[PDB]
This record gives sequence, structure tokens and C-alpha cells, in this order.
Amino acid sequence: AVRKRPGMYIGSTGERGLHHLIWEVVDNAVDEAMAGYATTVNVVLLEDGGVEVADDGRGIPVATHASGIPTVDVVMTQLHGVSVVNALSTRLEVEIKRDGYEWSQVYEKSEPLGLKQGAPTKKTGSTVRFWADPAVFETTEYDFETVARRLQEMAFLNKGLTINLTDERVTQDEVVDEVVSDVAEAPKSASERAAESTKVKSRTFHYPGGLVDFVKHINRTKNAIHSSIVDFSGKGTGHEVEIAMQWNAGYSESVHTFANTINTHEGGTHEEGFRSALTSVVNKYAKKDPNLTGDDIREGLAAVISVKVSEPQFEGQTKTKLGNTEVKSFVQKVCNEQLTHWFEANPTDAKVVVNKAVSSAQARIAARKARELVRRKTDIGGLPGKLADCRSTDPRKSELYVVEGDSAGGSAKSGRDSMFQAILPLRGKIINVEKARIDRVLKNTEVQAIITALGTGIHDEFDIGKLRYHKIVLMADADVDGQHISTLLLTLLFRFMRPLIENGHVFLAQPPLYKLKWQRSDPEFAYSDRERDGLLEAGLKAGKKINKEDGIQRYKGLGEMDAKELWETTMDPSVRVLRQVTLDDAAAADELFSILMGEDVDARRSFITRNAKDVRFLDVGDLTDTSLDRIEPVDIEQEMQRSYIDYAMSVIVGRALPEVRDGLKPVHRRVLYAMFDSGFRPDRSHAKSARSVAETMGNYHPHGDASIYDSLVRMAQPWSLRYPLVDGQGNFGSPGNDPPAAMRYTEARLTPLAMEMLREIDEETVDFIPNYDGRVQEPTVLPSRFPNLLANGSGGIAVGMATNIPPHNLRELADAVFWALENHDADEEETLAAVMGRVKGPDFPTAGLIVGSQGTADAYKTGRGSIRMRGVVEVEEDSRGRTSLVITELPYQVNHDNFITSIAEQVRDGKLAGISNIEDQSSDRVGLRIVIEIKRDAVAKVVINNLYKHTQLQTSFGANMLAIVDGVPRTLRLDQLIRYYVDHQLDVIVRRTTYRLRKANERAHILRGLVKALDALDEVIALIRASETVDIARAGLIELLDIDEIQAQAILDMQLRRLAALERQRIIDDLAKIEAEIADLEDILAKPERQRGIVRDELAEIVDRHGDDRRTRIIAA
Amino acid sequence: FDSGFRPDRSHAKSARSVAETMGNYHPHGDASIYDSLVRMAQPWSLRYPLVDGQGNFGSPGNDPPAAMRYTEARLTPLAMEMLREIDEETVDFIPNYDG
Amino acid sequence: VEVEEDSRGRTSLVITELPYQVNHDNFITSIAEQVRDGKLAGISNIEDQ
Amino acid sequence: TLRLDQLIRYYVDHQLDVIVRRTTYRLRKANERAHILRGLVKALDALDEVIALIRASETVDIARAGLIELLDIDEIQAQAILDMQLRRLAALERQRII
Amino acid sequence: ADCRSTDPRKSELYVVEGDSAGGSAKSGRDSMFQAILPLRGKIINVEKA
Repeated sequence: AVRKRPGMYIGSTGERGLHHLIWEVVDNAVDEAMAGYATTVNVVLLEDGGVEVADDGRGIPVATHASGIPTVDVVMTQLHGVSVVNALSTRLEVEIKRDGYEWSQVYEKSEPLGLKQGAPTKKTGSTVRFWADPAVFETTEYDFETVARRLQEMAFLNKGLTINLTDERVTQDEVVDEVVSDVAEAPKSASERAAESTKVKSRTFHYPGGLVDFVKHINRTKNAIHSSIVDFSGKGTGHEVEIAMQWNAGYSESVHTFANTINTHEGGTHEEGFRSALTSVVNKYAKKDPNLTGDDIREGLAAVISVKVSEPQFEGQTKTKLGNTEVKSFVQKVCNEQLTHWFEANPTDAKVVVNKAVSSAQARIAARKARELVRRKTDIGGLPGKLADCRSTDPRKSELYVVEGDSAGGSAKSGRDSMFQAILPLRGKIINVEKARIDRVLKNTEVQAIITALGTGIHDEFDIGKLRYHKIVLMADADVDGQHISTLLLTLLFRFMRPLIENGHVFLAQPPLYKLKWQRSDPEFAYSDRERDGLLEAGLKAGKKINKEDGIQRYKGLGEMDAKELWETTMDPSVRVLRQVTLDDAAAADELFSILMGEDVDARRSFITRNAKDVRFLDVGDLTDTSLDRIEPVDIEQEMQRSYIDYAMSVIVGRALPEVRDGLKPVHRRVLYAMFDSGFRPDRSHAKSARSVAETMGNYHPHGDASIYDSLVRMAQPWSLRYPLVDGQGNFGSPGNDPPAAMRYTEARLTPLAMEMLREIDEETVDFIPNYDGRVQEPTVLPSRFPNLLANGSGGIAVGMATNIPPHNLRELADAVFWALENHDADEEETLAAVMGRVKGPDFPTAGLIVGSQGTADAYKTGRGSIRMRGVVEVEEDSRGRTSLVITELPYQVNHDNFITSIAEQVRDGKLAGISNIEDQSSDRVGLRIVIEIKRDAVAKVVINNLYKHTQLQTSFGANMLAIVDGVPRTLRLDQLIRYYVDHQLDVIVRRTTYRLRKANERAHILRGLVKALDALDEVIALIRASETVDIARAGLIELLDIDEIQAQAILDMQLRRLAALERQRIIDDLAKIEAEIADLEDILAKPERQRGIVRDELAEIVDRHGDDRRTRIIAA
Repeated sequence: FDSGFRPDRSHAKSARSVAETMGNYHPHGDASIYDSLVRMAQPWSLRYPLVDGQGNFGSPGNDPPAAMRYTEARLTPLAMEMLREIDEETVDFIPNYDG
Repeated sequence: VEVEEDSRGRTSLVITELPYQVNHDNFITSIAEQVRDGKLAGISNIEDQ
Repeated sequence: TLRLDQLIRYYVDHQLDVIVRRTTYRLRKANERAHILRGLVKALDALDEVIALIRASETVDIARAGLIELLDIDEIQAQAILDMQLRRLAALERQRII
Repeated sequence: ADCRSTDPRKSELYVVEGDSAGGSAKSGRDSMFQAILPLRGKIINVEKA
């Protein structure tokens, strides 16, 4: 019945509808706590796509209904709802505890099977278990963050209710904690690690304070002015109200209204009753200027209004607008009487909230006055030269495409149907309006262009009736920049143009995700993996042909498509499918937007870590699936979440955190792989840097030369890397402010150690993935035959994640690895204690000293520590007898020229005394030589100590041992860094041996075919000659000699020079040697002991040849 | 031409043509190179376009072309007449920037 | 330049071709600015269709 | 600063230069190909003895010197016979050379 | 980058473009009598200035 169109009931056949299944089951379960019969509601998310909703209420009526069948079946099968949940589910189970018994009922494809009576028990409640229909829904994977956000909210509205959420679709290594630690996990003993295998993400929400705890939660990130939250209630005839409010230092209205726990985002009678009463009370307290508007008072205010109406009447585009005219009168009476009570009882707090409204009133007055001066100064108006208008003058028919200028500005203006489609190319950067005030928001030229295009105005002067386009389409890229822009456009709309979302005017473009490039047939377009797979299958079964590498194009940017393509696939109303932005919960969305776009770096860093990797689940809804202007509704909560996680992970992986296995970021790895593939080896003459920059650019990293050349130069500088990976020729700059020379002048090649990063990469030792254009392959990780991440270190900061791994001594690290190889079975504590003691501490390329061992110890056992670095000072006396301090060494990454400047700036300002001059006498022959002449009056020791105190001559290294582990950002202990590295090394060796064996058997097969031909050479040559075409010579060879097609091709492609006596023997000799190589290769695969020895012997060989003396001296105190 | 980005073959990402130019002939920023490519592709710039482009190459107004990694480019048949038999020693060649 | 009369009967000029190398966006802005400054008269609006 | 006739003539002068250089190159590479083909033809006519010479020979360097004396050929012509694959000894491939 | 020598007769100043040989001149030099002035900006045409 309902199955025919999900829509008119559940909303959409996607995420919105999938989450709407949980909402209905949770709503009637929460209805018990509102009635005062339930205290605990427990929600469980199952691995099989099921949801368990348990309560301790009264239980679903089991008694025989007036029709004939029991009431439990009537509510579940017949409409008037939870009956829709059963209608769009494959299986529904109900465990009811009512009338002092344990009832049990199972619904197979909505149809009931029978109500079974079980064990008698005095306790009451009900438990609902449902498995979503995979044939109906596009996805069956529930979002944990969305469910938790609504439950936390539901617990705020019900004082006596406790909500316990559990998520089973969690791996035993997945980040599950809401508050993610900035330190590593304690080392587990073999016992407690094994006992666990013989995990579930869980959250608890209980707020006794009710709406006071809600206001405290809203004003946690915001700075509350008054330390006293307003709390009052009112009881009516068929209604009840509860209001809590507190002002903050911010410049945004955070007022959330609810009716019978349901979020009334469209507002209504109850919100209007509060609003009118708030402006009445506030303005009356003033005791002569113009009256304060509601906007002025509500600006920087956090409030929650929760009404409980017996018979609720609804209005608006969504069922979230309370129209009960008796509630306006009721809320206004309760507000006017209780708001005056607070303003009189707390006058100290009242004076600041009125003054905050006064500041806000003068802010809009000054803005209107400044607006009026420019407003009347014969201007055409609109955005001339920016906006490309449509011919139509009717908003109903008019569509606006908001697109990034650099992405699809020109193509959208060309592809479009200029009769009803207008284009707004954003030719700048959209500011993050989350905590910004309307003045700063209106100062942004892109934000102002959007406001001018729409014609509505903003917050105070907003008018939905003046809207120029009834369709606002956001056309962003499916790349890091595109996803970032989406988050920024969604924040602008939610916070400043929310009614546009609610009235269904905000849309997101759905461009193709793939282009299937058939050899003969016309290119096809896929908007999902299931569509791509389906189109790929269907056309292979229609005999079409496609290249296995560069045959299916994956779109990242709209700028890849021609105007025609862009129109036909995403702009044409006859074939496009627009994604309508919906706002189902304004309170929940406010929490999500505040976390992601706010200023709480911790809650942000925590959100990204627990959502980093995609949810481990079997999405059966994406495996099976059963009009002109097509519209698909997507929720802002889900869409914003997707967008921010995608943006955050792209900058985290891309330029912030290195992969633990090789210690590299994509850029460095891509430069190194490009140089390697070009044959820029240490045994060959240097190649110009431009050559290496271009190879990286055109094949792996298609961005500006500067970023690529930056990676090359940093890997070449002997002061940047403890073990440089690029052998540079020419000017690569200085540890000061001297930059490298142009890439066309400097020369680069790989160092012998860089060759150890790339060692046997061609021997299928690492996973390769297709590159940016899918034409060729690039490695995911380099073999890294030496522990590079620890040896060379790594920096980088992106979206709340920062890394600082210091460089180390290769010889010392090798010992830690050698111990880890030999003692492969040792537990976490035994490894940690062994690695520490073998690796003394950080070893910087810029030598210097470390003062103390506490920070070094902290960084190894916890992944976080403060390592104090100190440079080396020498004392000199000239001819006359004048003393000067000579800086011979400095701490790591301290810029020489900036250090000299800081001292000079401190001396002239009198902050540093005893210094008479500073000079840079440094050269290759004299080493570092910063000469600081000291006044005859001054004591050398007293000047040196002041240089430690006030300059970078003594600075701290804030170690944060954070790296990418199996795609996830993780803070690690030293043992974890060594072990993860060793695991990669053993993987490289097994993958190496496997390849070598396959290619040895392939060579042997060929050589056996040539040997057969050499044994009967006379008749082989006679067969080729006698035969007319190459094919009969080929077929004749397969018959004459018991061989295959591959062997025949080896005999035919055989050169006449190979028939010589020393050349015939070369084949015979080579074939016999292969069987000994095969036995040894097969022996390595069968022996993990041999593989461990291969890692040991090859590392020792690298350490004996490239290992060096410690540079940084470790001193105490 | 040397890369084989000819009309008979599929468009290659503009970054490929920029990198090939940069590394072997014009070792300067990508911007100056991508500017040449774009202007030789734009039908409002050239009376006889020498580059055949795929994607957003901008507009005769202030709309810039998309990033070189997104746009695709190959020679037009007219550009093939420019390079026609250049491998047949028809023109004087000189050593490139690194000889 | 082409001439058009709409539903209302309002007259508007339509630029269908421009000289070589003249930037369309800069052309619209110069008209807009010259109208704003009072240098150009008889124009009520400019649109890129 | 040029006149239309100067712009037209300098262009026409470049086109004539391109054709003379194209004809020169094409003639040189035609003679180069033919010299190699004449060697292959010599080897095809005396195939039994050419194959027998290489097979009896110890090294490839003692094989080349014998091939230069067997057929009336030079170093460049002899190398092309050594680099000639077994698949080229097919009747239509032998005729293709001719 | 200063030289140790205070004698103008013995002292030498190498005026170089920072982007060209700022680093290499400062490293290669004999810092006893050779000083380096890397030009980190643009020299203006002073002819009619």
C-alpha cells in the first residue's frame, strides 16, 4: 500500500527517509516519558541494518481491539505513523511487557504472524526491532552523529528521561570516544589484548536541569555575559510551557522552539508569543530614544521554548509551524509575568543585557545611515559584469546557479538556457559567517553579491516575497576546494537565509560522477558507483568496448565538462535531478554547524577523528533498487557533515600528516616517484629541477610549480633533512632568508638513501592506485627500506590536526628495528622499553643540544612532549682584547637571518643589553659563525643566558607523534612507530619474493620454448621459410614443437644474431639457473624467519653505508 | 605534437601539455604556459584556433579558464598544418634550455 | 545592435556582436559606471543574456 | 614594419624553404632505407648460407665479419640482417622487402 | 653577510640578486675578506628620478 510511493509518507527513498524510520519509532517511545511512564530509552544500531528501540513505559496495547485482531497489530498494520515503518521494512519484531506478561510478535514483510504469550513479569515497557527494506531505500546505512544529536536534544526536553545510544557497526580499532585524547593509548599487556577478542560505540544523555542544561550547552562555545540562566514554566488548560534563556558575547540568535518534543523550525504561535513578550518587557525596563527591535534583543541570545499541546494544529511547507492561536495568548502571559520577575530580581545582569541590545540597535542605525549615504549618491543596480541574468522576469520560472568562477563560470554562462537560468560566478572567497557579525558579513563582496542576486535582503530587512529565483542551485566541485566552498555556502544560508531552505528554494547540483568512454558507442554518464557498474555491465553485454585503465573518467571538477556536457547532464530540467536542501531540525543543525564552523578546535578535532574512515557496514540498500523537473530531498545535517569530513580528510592526508609506513605526504612521494621513473639516479649526471617539477606536475601533482619545487628543495637542503632525499646542484638557499635559485638553474637527482625509499618499487612491493587522470599508476606508499618518518621527521598543520615528529639517528633507529625483528612476539611494554634505550633521542641535521630527557621520554611513551633545544656558543677575543660570542650551532628550524634580526631589534629597543654588534660571518669553510660583539662592561656568561631566555638560541620542540595509520590520524608511542614500520618492511619482502617468483616462472616458460626450437633448429627455420604468411609459420611452430602462443611469439621475435654458438648457450645457461632461483624464492615464502633476516641484512647494509655519527648532544638540567 | 596530442587521439589534461612544455622547453611558471594554451583554444581569441579544448576555457568576459588539471587539450587539425613534417628537417632546430 | 519591443512595449537594444578583443564584462561595467556617473543617458538597465 | 606584400612574400619564401628541406631529407632517408633493403635482399637470396654462417660462428662479432665477406655488404647492412627477426623469413615478409 | 676584515683595502662586497646566488655566495666565499649583499627587491630606474 505505502510501498507504491514512499515519498508521501517517509519523505525520500534515501538518507532523509532512512532516518525518518528511526524518528517515528523513537517518537512514540518518547511519548511515554512525556506522559510520565518511561524513564530510560535505549537505542541500538545493528550490523545487519536493524534498529532496536527499548523503553520502560507502559507497553504497546496487547488487548483484543474492537475489530477482532489485537491492538498491537492494528497500530502496526493499519494507518493512523509507526505502521509506515513496518510498511517500508522487511522484518519488524515487538517485545511488549504489558498486563504482567512477556509478549512476542514477529512481522514478516509487514504481515503479522502471531502474538505469542510468554513468562509473567510485573515490570512494564516495550522493545521495537526493525530492518529497513533494501529494495525501497537507496542506502540502509544509518548515521550515528545525526541519531546522537537528536537524542541529546530529546534528553534536554525531558528532565526524567535518560537516553543510551549504542552503535554495533564499529571495528575494534575504530575511534569511538566523543572526547578524543591528544595523547597515545597506554601500552596493553598480552593478557588484556587477548581477553578482549574473546567493541561498540556508546553515548549517554541525562540532563536533570532540562532546558537550563540545553542553554548551558548552546552557550558553551559562546561566551555567556550573565552567570544566571532564566528558568520558568506555565500551565494552561490543554497546554504547558517551559522556557530557559541566557545572553552571550556573540552576534547571532540561537533561539530553538519545540512543540511536543518535535522541533518547530518554522516557529509559530508559541515563538511569536515569546518574541512579542520579550520586546515588551525589555523596552519597558528602559528607565529616551527609538524603541528596541526584536532583532536587537534576540541578537546574541540563546533560548529554548518547549510547549506541550494536547491538540496541536500545524501549518507551513513542513509540518513544523504551530498555529494554535490559544498558545500565543498563553505564552505571552507566562513570558510577561516571569521575564519582569527576572529583570527585577537580577538588576546587575539586566543592565548588561539591555546595554548589549543598545549596542546592537546603534549598530543597525549606523549601518542604515551609512547605507543611505551611498543609496542616494541614477545607478542601474544589480551585479553588472558579474551576474549573467536570465530573460524571464517570473521568479517561479527563474533559476540561479551559484558557482565558483574558476570552476564553471564561463561554461555555465555558455551551456545554460539564458531564458530562465541566471549565473552568479563567485570571483573571491566566501567568509565563515558562523561567529561573524552582519557588518563583517556585508563587507564580503561575494556574500553581498548573493544577497543582491536573490533580492530578499538580510536578517532585519529580509523579505521572501521579494525573492528573484525560486530555485537557488549551488554548483560546487567534487574536490577539496569544492567541498570547502559547499560548507561555506551552507553556513551562509542556514544562519542568514534560513526561510529560503525551509520554503524549498535551496538546491545542490547533481553533476555526473563518471563518464564511461566507450570505444565506438557514445559516452555515458553515471551519478553513482551502482549506475557506473550497471552501465559498464549492460554495455559489455551489448558488446561495447572500453579501456581498462583510462576508460571510466571520474569527475572531481565541473571545469572538466564542456558547456554542452554541463547543460545536458546537470543543468537541463528534462534530465537533471536537483538535490533539494531540507532543514528537518534547526536545533540539531545549529549544534552540527557550531561544532564544524565554530572556534572549538577540540570538538572539531574530535568529530573528524571519529568520522575519518567510512562506516564498516554492508549497505544492502545500495546493492538492490526497485516526470520532467526531478527533485530529490537531502538534509542539511547529512550534506554538511559529508562535505566537511571530505574537506577535512583531503587537507589532513594531502599536506598535514605523513603516512606512518614511509613518513611522506603525497607531494614528496610524488616528486620522489617522478624522479625515480625519469631515471634521475645518484650514478647519473644531475637533471635540471624544472624537469623533475614538470614530471611530477603532468603525471601526479597537477598544481603550481612552486609547491612541487618547494618539496624538491626542502628534501635537498642539508639543514632541512637529517637524511636528504634530493642531491641538489647549485643554489638551494641558506638556513636564513636566501631562497633557492630558479628551478631552470638548479639541478637535482635522488640521493643513495632516496634510492632506498624507492628500492624495488617496480617489483609490485607497494599498492599502486591510478593517478589524477586515471591513465597511469602512482604508489600509495614507497617501500621505505630505512625508517624515514623517524629518521627525517615531519611537520604540517590542517583543520585542528598538527604534527611534529623530530628527526632521529639512523644507526640508533636501526637497532630499535633489529630488536623489533628479533623480538617479534614481545608485548607493547617490552617493545617500548627496548626501543627507548636504543634510540637516545632526536637527532637534528642542525646538530645543537637537548637539555634534559623528560620531554624525549614523554614523546616516546605518550606521543606528546616538550624537548628543549639549545645552540652552541663559543667565546672569542680579538687584537685589542674585545670579547665576542660566536654562535657555531643553533636549534632545529630556527631561521639564521630572523635570529640575527630579533637580537638587533631587541638591542635597539633596550630589551637586550651588553651587545655592541652582530655579524653573519658564516661560510662552508668556517661553518656557522654568528659573531655577537659584547661591551667591555658585559660578562659573556650573563649575555649568553639572556640570549637563551629572550631569543631562539634556546627554543622548545613541541613533539606531537601524529601520523596516518591505515587511512586514520593516530597519536602514537615509539614502539607503535617502529612496529608499523617493521610490518611494512615484511610486507615489501613477501610482495617482492612473490613478484620475482612469477617473473622467474614466466622467463623459464619462454626459455623452455626457445630450447625446444634450438634442439630442432633446422626444421624450425625450414618451417618459417616454407610458410606464406606469419600466422601459418606461427601455427606450424605450435604443432611442430609442443608449445603455446606465448612461446611461438618468442621464437618468431627471436633475432638472427641469437643463433650464434655463444648465444645458443646463453639460453641453455639461463634456463638452468632459473630453477635454483625459483627454489630459493619458494624457500623465502615458506620461511617467515628468512623474510625477517632479509629485512635485517638489507637494513644493516644501508646502515653500514649511509649511517652516521650523532649530531645533537644530550645534556642534563 | 611530440607528446602525440593530435586530433585523431583523445584530449589529454592541459597539465600534461603544460608540464611537457615546462620541463623541456619553457622552464618558467605554469601560469605563463597555461595562458598560451588557453588563448590558442579560445574561439574568440583566435580566428583559427590552434588548441582544441575540452571543459571550461572561460568566456570573452572576466570568466577565467578552469584549472589545468580539469581542462583537457589537443592540437586542432589546423595546428597539425603548423607542425606538418617538422620531423622531416623542414625547420632549423637549436638545443633547448639545458642543451 | 538589434532592437526589441517586449510584452509591456518597452524598448531595449541587443548587442549581438562586439569589436575584436573587447571584454564583454568590462563593456557592461563601463556602461553601468557611465550611467551611474550621468555620462551616459537613456539607459535604465543592462543585462548579460 | 612590413607591407602586406612583404608579409606575403617572406611567408612564401619560408614555404619554398620547407619544401626543398623536406625533399632533401626524404631523398636521404629513401637512399638510407634502400641501402639497408639491398642488404636484406642479398641475405634473402643466400639465406641457407647466411643462416649456416651465423649458426657455425662462435660470437656475434666473428659472425658480422663473415657476413660482410659472404655478401657484398658493409657494417650497417650486416647489422640489419643480424637484427632481422625469424618472423621476417616468411614468404610474404621476404617478398615485402623485395 | 659581513666579512671579518675591518680594512676597506682588503674587504670586498659582492652585490648579487638574492634569487640568483644569495645562498651560494654566502656559503662559497672567504668570509674573512668577502661580504655579500643579496638584493631581495627591485632596483628602480634612477635616470630621470
